[PDB]
Amino acid sequence: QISVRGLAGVENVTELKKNFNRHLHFTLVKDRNVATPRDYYFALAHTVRDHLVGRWIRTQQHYYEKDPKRIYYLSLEFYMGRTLQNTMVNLALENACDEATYQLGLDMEELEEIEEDAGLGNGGLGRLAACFLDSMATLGLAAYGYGIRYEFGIFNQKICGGWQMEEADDWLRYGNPWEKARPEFTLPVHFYGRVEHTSQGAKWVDTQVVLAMPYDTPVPGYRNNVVNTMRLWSAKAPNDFNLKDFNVGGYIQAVLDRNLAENISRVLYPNDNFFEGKELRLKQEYFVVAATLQDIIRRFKSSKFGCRDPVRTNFDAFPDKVAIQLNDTHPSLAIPELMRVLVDLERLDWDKAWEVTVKTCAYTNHTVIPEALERWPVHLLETLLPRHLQIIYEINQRFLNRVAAAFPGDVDRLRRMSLVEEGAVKRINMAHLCIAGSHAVNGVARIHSEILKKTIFKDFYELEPHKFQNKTNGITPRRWLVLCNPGLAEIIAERIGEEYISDLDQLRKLLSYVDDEAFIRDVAKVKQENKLKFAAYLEREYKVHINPNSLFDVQVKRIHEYKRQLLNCLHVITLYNRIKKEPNKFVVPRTVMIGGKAAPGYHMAKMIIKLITAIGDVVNHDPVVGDRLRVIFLENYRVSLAEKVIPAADLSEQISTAGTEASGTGNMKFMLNGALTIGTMDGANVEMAEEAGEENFFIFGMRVEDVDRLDQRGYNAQEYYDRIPELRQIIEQLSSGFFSPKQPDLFKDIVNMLMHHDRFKVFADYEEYVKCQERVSALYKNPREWTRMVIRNIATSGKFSSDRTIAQYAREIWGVEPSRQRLPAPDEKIP
Amino acid sequence: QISVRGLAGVENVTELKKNFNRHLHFTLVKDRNVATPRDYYFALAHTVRDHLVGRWIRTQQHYYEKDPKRIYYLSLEFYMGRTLQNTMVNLALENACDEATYQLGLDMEELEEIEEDAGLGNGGLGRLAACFLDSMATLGLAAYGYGIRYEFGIFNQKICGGWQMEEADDWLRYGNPWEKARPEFTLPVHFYGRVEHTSQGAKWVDTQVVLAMPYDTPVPGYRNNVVNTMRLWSAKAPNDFNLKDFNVGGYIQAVLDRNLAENISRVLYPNDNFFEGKELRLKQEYFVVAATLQDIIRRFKSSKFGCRDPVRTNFDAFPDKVAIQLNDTHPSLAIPELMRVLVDLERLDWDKAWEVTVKTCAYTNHTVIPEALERWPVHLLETLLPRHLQIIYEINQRFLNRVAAAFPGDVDRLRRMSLVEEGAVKRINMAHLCIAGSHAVNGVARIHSEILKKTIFKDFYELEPHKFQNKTNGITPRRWLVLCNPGLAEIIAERIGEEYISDLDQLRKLLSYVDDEAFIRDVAKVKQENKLKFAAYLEREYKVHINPNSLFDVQVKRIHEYKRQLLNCLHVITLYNRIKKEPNKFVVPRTVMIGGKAAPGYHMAKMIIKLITAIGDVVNHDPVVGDRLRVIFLENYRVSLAEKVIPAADLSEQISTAGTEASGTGNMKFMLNGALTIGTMDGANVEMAEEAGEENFFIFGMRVEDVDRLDQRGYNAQEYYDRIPELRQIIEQLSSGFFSPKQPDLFKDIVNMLMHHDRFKVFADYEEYVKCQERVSALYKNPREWTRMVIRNIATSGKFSSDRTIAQYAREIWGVEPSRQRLPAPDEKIP
Ligand SMILES: *Cc1c(COP(=O)(O)O)cnc(C)c1O
Ligand SMILES: *Cc1c(COP(=O)(O)O)cnc(C)c1O
Ligand SMILES: OC[C@H]1O[C@H](O)[C@H](O)[C@@H](O)[C@@H]1O
Ligand SMILES: OC[C@H]1O[C@H](O)[C@H](O)[C@@H](O)[C@@H]1O
Repeated sequence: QISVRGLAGVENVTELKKNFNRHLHFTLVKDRNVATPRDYYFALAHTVRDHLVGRWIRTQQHYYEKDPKRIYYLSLEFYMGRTLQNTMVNLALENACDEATYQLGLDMEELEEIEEDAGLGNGGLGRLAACFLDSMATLGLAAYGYGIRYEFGIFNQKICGGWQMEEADDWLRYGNPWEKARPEFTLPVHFYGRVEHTSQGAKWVDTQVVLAMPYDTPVPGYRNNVVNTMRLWSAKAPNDFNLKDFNVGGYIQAVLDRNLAENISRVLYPNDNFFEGKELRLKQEYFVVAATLQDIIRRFKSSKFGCRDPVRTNFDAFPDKVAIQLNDTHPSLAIPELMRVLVDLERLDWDKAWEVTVKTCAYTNHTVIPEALERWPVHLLETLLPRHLQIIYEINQRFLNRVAAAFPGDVDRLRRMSLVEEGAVKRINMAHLCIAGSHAVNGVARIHSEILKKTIFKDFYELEPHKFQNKTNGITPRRWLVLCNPGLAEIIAERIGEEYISDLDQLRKLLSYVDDEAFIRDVAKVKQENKLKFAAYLEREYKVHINPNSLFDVQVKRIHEYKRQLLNCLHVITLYNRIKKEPNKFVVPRTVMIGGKAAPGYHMAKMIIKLITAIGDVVNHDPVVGDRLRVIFLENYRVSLAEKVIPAADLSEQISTAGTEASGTGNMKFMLNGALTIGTMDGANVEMAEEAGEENFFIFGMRVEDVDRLDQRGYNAQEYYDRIPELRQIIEQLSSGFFSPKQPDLFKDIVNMLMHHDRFKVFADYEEYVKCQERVSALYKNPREWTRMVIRNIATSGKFSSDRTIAQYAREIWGVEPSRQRLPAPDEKIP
Repeated sequence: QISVRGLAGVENVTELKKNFNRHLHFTLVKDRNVATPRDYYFALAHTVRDHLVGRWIRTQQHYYEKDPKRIYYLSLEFYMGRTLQNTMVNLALENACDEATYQLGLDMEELEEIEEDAGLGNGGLGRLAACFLDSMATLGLAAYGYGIRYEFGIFNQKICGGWQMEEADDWLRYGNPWEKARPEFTLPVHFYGRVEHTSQGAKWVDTQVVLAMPYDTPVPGYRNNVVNTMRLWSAKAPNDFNLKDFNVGGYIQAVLDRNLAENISRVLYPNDNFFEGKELRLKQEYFVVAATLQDIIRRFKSSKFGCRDPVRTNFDAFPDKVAIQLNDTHPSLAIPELMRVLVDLERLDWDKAWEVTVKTCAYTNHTVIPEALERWPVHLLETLLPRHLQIIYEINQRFLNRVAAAFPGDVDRLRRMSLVEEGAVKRINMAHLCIAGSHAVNGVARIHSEILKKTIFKDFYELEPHKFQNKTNGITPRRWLVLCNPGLAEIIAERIGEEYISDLDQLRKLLSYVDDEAFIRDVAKVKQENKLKFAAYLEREYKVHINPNSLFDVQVKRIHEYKRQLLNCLHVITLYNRIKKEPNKFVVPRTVMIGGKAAPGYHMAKMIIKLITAIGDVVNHDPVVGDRLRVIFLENYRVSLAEKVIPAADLSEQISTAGTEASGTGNMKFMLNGALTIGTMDGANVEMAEEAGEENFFIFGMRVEDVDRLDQRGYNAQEYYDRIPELRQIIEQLSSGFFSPKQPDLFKDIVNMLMHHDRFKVFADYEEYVKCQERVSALYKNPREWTRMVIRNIATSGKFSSDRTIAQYAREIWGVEPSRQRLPAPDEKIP
């Protein structure tokens, strides 16, 4: 018994070894004597991909025969991570491949580490899209992920001298065994041009043509023979005009300029919760909307309609056949674009086309911070997409009339609700477009959904209350438990069975073992084993040593002023300062691991990375501290690293100023993997504590009320500085170079900011946070009672499955029903 | 009996059908109901490539075990054409695949047409390299083709309004089933930088790094189980400095600028026999030399030396293990580069390193016209490659001293021989570098080799006569007979057997059937069948009809003033004019097909294409002419088209001014495919007539003597215009717009040129050429005697095999022996 990673059966280990050898010779064109671990990794990736082309082809032909309502998940990000082990888990192949490669004399685990991550996402939003795709295929939905196939994903972070160095992520350098290019299905996307109003229609004329080429990646559900499709577009120059617009320039130059159109899919924008109004971003945005909508209408034009039905292309049933989800406002151009095709090209009247558009679209909002909001300058939309600016002015014109009629005489409302913002440069507010042209708008945790209805989209909720919904986020139990933490899934599965992997509410049944002494030791034992293995990985891939017997205090997520890595930093310096003061007083030892990426242009986030490494230089070399405290910055945090750190954490840091994190999902990953949370009543932390009970959680701080009371009052940090000696001491340590000796003024920007422009009021939660941290160390010191609380969190985390989330989107926004029904085998077949 | 395209055996047609179906499902991820002809083409290309990975792997391990002298053929061009049928011919797979796909219900021939050509060549030089690679693998040589993997090959030509329109050749748009990327083996190439002279060596410091990534394509020999390798390099940005040279620009821009380094392999230069001194061409040139030489020295450092031998890396045996052939001066930077590594990096003294360099390198010259010669400006070499300019000045310094010592006091010689040319801008003459640093220099036909020794490299021949050699070009009997013309190879094979495919001298034995009446009808019958099939292809892919019963008069090659498409044009207008004069007088009917590509910037060549289409507009629409004369411009001439036209020709036009075409190979292709040649005593036409006897050939014109007598005299075209009424009439037809009605002055440049600056003296051969053409029509009118002459040409064409050429390079330049010895099977094997 290795774990329940499937049967390592006799006819099938022999099958896998035969095919491994076919692909090393025939695919890789290598022989055993010059094959490296990477060639071995590829022979395995190809052998495993062979088991899902069967199911893929019959899942796709199936939706064609039966023709269900189809769900299009449009996102500019998909943060997939590595795909070999996930595919093995979902096909029940993991133990047979483990035995087979072991027989070939190889370590599967060594080979798995060779796979480069698909890092086509920034953080939270992109990873929600990967967890969503997994759950839509597990629930049997005829669902399609649609996005851009970026050839450079999020940069790989290097720390040089304590500073982040960004370098290009050439994830495709060696190939991608999982995608299937589909150049047969390329589609044109148009840019610039102008509009001729001619007799029976506006026409978009004189456009530049970029071609969008598909690449399909299979999305397997968990053990049900459904393999859905993630289609990702590549930009390609036409070979005509990008060459045959003639009369001198140069032939070589005309060919070399082809990579002007192909730059559109070259690199992801590295910004998490921050809007950059660059023209290339808008081009990326129109490009995935333009091409996706052609693929969508094509499938509807076949359906059972391009056969018969009423016979007239009656777009009336388009909403009963199509649901498109907008993942944030990044694909909001899908609303004027679907209006353009229907009015200009299919020739429907405005009001029929508008009824159809709003009934098929729906919008997920992901943040309330204002700098994250997309507000595109009109002179940009004007130049680039002139017909869509006209459709946005007419949507706007008609929406505000509906507002006028309902709130008569309320003239500030009208200017407030406008999709057009006057000012310095006029802008189009993409979030207002999405509520006007969607039938459902949702937030991503119950508090955030309430804050949208009460603050940011209040006027919109008073006008159309029925659109506003909530759908709390989730995580997939398959990568985020079964795959990163097989030890924990075994000891759970020993007691309650394996049906919980697709029914996570069943973890409630673990609550009757909260006093079972074998289970308490087992739960404690795997956390000890994970702590040992990450501690080893650390000296392997990156180190100068840690202590597995300390509390592993970890905060890993994007670096942001609202997620508050500086509040954690202030806490760490307190601990150091107190044991410099009382050296021979025992304290619970901690390894505090802080990791994440800062966007290239966010100078404060880049300075926060420099402060964490500077605290670590001092703390990790004090001889009086010894092993009692280490501070480690976790380099190049990404999906595959999160699969390693989150099993080995004891304490989860979820420290954002109440009202700023819309949900968070890092927090959920840590709850089913046996970590306890210290956190504010923010995002989904509220529903997590409500699920485990506030006594099984360490909440501190200001709630949203208190944040607004303080803002009515006026936040003044000098008051905190004046009343708290310990906090006072830290700041003057920063301000004199204790932490930056050669360069004493280095941290003047963090100090100036914290003292004078702290938007997320870090000092207001400092006392309650160090006092809360005093209570978790007290519980760590009582192992039996830490593990019984941990068992309260694991057992109560199944609400937070993305299968719960997807079944509610499916039921209350998409109008389709989940099915955990196994599709009729893979079995062979050629027709 | 289909033809002798191999056995369509029982266990093997079932084998091929099984594998076709495996790849359509598993590789293509398609099912029979949505698979197009292209998906079918790919299932076949993958099934056939599976039969040569076995042989490839054992051919490569073999040279490793036995370790022979290895031949590196360095060329900036490889004009490969399509590779499926060729591979099928060489593996004896053609009939089994024909039966197998027929059983699957498909037409192999329809699928073969779907393959896009690998057009990584311009014409003559690049196609010689593809014919050379075929013959080196058929003769069992441990040989490597080395070049640039261009992603845009030679442009696809469109005629719009009679004008050439150039468009990009995206030959990889759909994939290439034949290459195998080898990113594991990438190598750095350095650019710009500077030289520090430091204590014990010059060092090239501060360089930009481009990475060269290999892609290997298999080269199968004819039926012998040898599969050699064509390695082709791709340019790739490093992800460090092309990003981590820091302090503002932009992160997105730094990633988008990666395609500055990757532009180096983006597009072939479309110039045939013309030098453009562009910096990107030099970068292309240093890049294939830099990376190839690293791969070469690596293999020598293992050999049996990196095991033992004397034990010291004694580069003395480097010439006994390495031979590199330079295909024209385009890889001449291989001589200062191999000196740089040996002196600077391996630290040999100058004179030992120079002895080794000259003993391993050899240079093929391909043309005597001066504008084709590479003469790179010193300020270019200075900037880009500063260490190599220093090595070229020291090679030069020492070479001219050897010249001084041998020709004492001859000071004009010294300036004449110099690798450095003073003048307006100093330049480095790349051809003089190649003779100074090569042990053999050869030309490509016996006259051209003599003209090199007598005119262009006379000083160099007086100094070192032993270097100058001749190696007349050849064509491969496999694509150029067995593959384009299976009908002709069958009727030959019926009489004399199949050993001639690798022993083409055996075609002499056909001479005893010159009076066999069955053979005369058969030879005539396949030419009739080919004429019928190209005439059909014409209305299929491109037309408004031709007559298969006319003489197919075809001139297909690059458009150039020296290859003289205008002399053919003058001839065509004469024929038209004479039958406008005597309408009811019978003449032998002709379809004259002129095709080829003009380089983008060669305005006269582009105007010659416009004149041929304008003659065709008039001639093809005269009702008095009827079918007696049609003029057709053959669009987008390339390798796969040449495989179609050359079997269907009756008359081969090889009309270049004596002394300008160094060899020609189009002429050889036409001699083994049953076409008669009208031609001047130029290039290899001389050795062809000498092989078939001048009575079996239609030679006309000025010989080289006469060209030089006329140049001593002074060529004056007005004299020709004054004495020949028929030629006079044509010119004034051009000069008044008979051929360009709306735009009468359109052809003033061709007339002005012909009259005043004709470098290739088109009018001097006009009388003798129309008079020679009068005699071929007279023989066409006597079918039995045309076919008996045709049989004199086929039977005597085996000198012109590239296997004869390669066995003489091999013996008299490379020092290795051919072997037609079948390598021990494909048979399976895993070690
Ligand atoms: C889940 C995940 C995130 C989201 O974490 P939060 O705490 O919600 O900000 C970001 N990055 C990675 C690699 C993740 O796996
Ligand atoms: C062989 C070949 C050439 C060379 O023809 P020449 O008559 O020697 O100039 C050029 N183009 C193609 C496509 C060829 O096959
Ligand atoms: O919705 C997925 C994630 O999107 C964004 O990253 C939000 O900041 C985060 O709170 C949320 O959980
Ligand atoms: O050597 C191959 C060919 O190279 C060049 O194209 C020459 O012009 C031609 O005469 C020769 O046959």
